[PDB]
Amino acid sequence: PLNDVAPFGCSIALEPLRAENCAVGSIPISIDIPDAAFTRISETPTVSDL
Amino acid sequence: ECKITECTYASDFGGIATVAYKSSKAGNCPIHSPSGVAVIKENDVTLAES
Repeated sequence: PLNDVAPFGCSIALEPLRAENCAVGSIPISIDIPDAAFTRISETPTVSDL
Repeated sequence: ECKITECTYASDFGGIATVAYKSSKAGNCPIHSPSGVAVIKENDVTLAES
């Protein structure tokens, strides 16, 4: 079966025929984080001389 | 001595810096930069012992 000859460790099921977890290649992720979660640099402690 | 912490090449007050004060007594102290290169939003700082 293709379930046991597909490379990259793919997985198939009774479904729209997806190919789950085919680990291959890389993904160009780009993310815009919320500005609220940022905290001013001047408030965080300085951890120099470590 | 004066140490820069994080400066942003921008228009808003993105530049921050920490000053290692070495004082003797306690009291108010005006702060100002005679040079026009940088402008300091902070006006008065109270001085503790070092």
